[PDB]
Amino acid sequence: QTRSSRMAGFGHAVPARCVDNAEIEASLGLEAGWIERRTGIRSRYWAEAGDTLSGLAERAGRMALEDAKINADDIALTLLATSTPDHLLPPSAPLLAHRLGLTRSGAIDLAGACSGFLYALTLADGFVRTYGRAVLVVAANILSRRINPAERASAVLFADAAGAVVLTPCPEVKRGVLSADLVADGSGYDLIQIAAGGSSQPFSAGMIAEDALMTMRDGREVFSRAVALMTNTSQRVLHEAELTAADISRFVPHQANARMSDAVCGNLGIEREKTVRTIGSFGNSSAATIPLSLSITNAERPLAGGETLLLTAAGAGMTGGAVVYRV
Amino acid sequence: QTRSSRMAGFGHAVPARCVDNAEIEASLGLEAGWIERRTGIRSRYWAEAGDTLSGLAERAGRMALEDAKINADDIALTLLATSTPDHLLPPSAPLLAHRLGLTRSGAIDLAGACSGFLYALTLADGFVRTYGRAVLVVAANILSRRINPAERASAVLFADAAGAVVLTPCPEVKRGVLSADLVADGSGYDLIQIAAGGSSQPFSAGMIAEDALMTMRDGREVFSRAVALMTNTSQRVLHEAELTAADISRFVPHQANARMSDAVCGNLGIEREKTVRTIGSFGNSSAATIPLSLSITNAERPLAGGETLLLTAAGAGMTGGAVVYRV
Ligand SMILES: CC(C)(COP(=O)(O)OP(=O)(O)OC[C@H]1O[C@@H](n2cnc3c(N)ncnc32)[C@H](O)[C@@H]1OP(=O)(O)O)[C@@H](O)C(=O)NCCC(=O)NCCS
Ligand SMILES: CC(C)(COP(=O)(O)OP(=O)(O)OC[C@H]1O[C@@H](n2cnc3c(N)ncnc32)[C@H](O)[C@@H]1OP(=O)(O)O)[C@@H](O)C(=O)NCCC(=O)NCCS
Repeated sequence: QTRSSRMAGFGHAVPARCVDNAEIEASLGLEAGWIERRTGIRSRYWAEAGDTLSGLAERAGRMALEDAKINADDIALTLLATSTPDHLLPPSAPLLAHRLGLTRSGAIDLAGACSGFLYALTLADGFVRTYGRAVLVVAANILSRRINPAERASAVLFADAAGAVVLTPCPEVKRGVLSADLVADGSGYDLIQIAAGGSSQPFSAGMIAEDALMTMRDGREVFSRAVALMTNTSQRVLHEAELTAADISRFVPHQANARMSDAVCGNLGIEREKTVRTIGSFGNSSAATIPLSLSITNAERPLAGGETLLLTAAGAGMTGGAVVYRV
Repeated sequence: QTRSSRMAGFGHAVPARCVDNAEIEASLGLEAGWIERRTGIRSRYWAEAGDTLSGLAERAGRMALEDAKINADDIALTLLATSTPDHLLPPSAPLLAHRLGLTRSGAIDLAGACSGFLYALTLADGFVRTYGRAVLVVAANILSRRINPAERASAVLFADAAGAVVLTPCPEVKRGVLSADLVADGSGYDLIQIAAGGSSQPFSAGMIAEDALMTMRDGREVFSRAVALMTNTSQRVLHEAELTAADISRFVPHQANARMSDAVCGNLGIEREKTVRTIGSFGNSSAATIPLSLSITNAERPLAGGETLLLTAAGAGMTGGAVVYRV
């Protein structure tokens, strides 16, 4: 009797430190307006001393739970898509569920850079539909602690945020997730990478500091690959839902880079004016950007029944995905 | 038309270094037979220098694909449950799918300690039944590079392995995953932990080497909490599937500790003779244990149609789960 899922509540959260382009442009010896011109970012939020991923996730999640007016017993599963868990062990999701008082909820972390939220959304939808119970989906990242301040290509982009969606079970068809496409291309695995800390190079006393920090080895190759993945996944979820770009009420791409957002919009023939854009104030927080944008646009104009959303993302891996969701 | 998933193929792999109890006992200044008395482990496999998580996972994955006689184009999604990815970024799953030639497969890492494979299995079953496409589920860990060699409670248990299962879409009902129950208990989050490395304490020059390695802070408390979670999840999936333990053909618990496996069997009324037990040769490899045991038990005696499998695990988090699968 459950045939679909709906986004019943939305939330998002950022740390308090607001970091303008001008502060970063000073550190990197760049003139004024350099960052905004090349990325569309004007400011971003960065975590401060102590700030935890789970505490950030918790605030977005609590906001989404309260928005859904759902009792906390109703959450059967908590999916936390993150690249930056509190600890390498255990995963952060069980602590997130505990801090939200979700006493009947399972919990697991998903590592998909971003593409993590779209993967988590798709699998959560399949859970909601298979078991007929609600799932909380949170995406959150503290990328600021992974930024190599000397690497301009990354230092000007990445930001910290959390977004959350509550998925509840629905009895009716031809709504909810109409189509979904999840791709991966490991030929680009080394383009966005942290050298040290996995099992391939465990962290050791006296290792090179920067080996713990993100690097983007070829910013232009990544741009081209990411645009192709978001374009191609979007085109085929549209084809599978039997829609065109003209039927999408709101386009919510991963907020990698405004120039990249524009490129995808062009490739798909989607007006700039239908595209949710939050990178300007929140930067690129990887898997958090799409649920943060959904929280933002829903606050600005509540999502109305019959609206169709197109969500797409691409990330390190490489990974990519798209989802057509109908309110 | 798809109404269930079937485990169409199995695989497992381990590294080449065999570590007898005697070598670790000497290390810890322990009398002979100490480890086997208390854990039932006789030996375990550890990684050698240059071995990689993704390479280990690939060997298990390929054995599972070949056992399934499945064309690589059919794999639409690769789920890698690991705590020990090659790199902190990107996830290891896209590389694994790339090295296995799965050119149509998405890919994402799940981090669930363990419980990771049972979460992976549950969500993949939802994917299979929702989209009608095959999924490769791998669980793999190289815990040895995270072992604190001085900590007796963890150094004698943990091991390296990979296990893999090909889930294919099946038209018929009343088989496959009959019930699943996924739980989390974050009040025990600190019991099994790595201090440094996540976003809470990022890795730094000059930091205490110890902080990069696992610690189990209260083994007795872990033992009780994990036994309870495996017992309680197992009872409720049996109740949901309207089966008794006597209907279960093979019981396949997470291989944490033979004494813990004995305690769960004892609570549930399950014969030692029905329990798959691989911990004696393969140790505790977290999420890899259950699919490794499934591949072992299937090699010894092919899973026959009609057989009913009870799977259960608990882990750091706390996390836990149970699955009833009918062949
Ligand atoms: C566009 C992108 C490169 C972002 O980085 P960026 O803001 O452009 O930063 P860059 O320094 O690389 O931009 C190019 C700049 O370097 C300069 N530059 C680089 N190589 C140069 C060269 N060989 N000669 C001259 N100038 C060069 C460019 O000309 C330009 O600076 P300048 O005009 O002042 O000389 C892109 O990779 C991106 O946005 N990726 C998204 C991050 C991510 O992973 N998101 C997840 C989804 S993809
Ligand atoms: C059983 C468990 C405690 C670890 O295994 P273990 O080898 O039995 O751990 P211990 O070393 O504490 O066993 C008792 C021993 O510790 C010794 N010990 C520990 N602290 C001691 C102390 N303060 N004083 C005296 N002895 C002490 C006991 O005397 C006994 O040692 P001895 O027989 O040589 O004298 C348990 O935590 C476990 O196995 N957990 C599973 C691992 C896991 O996380 N699996 C994933 C699913 S949970």
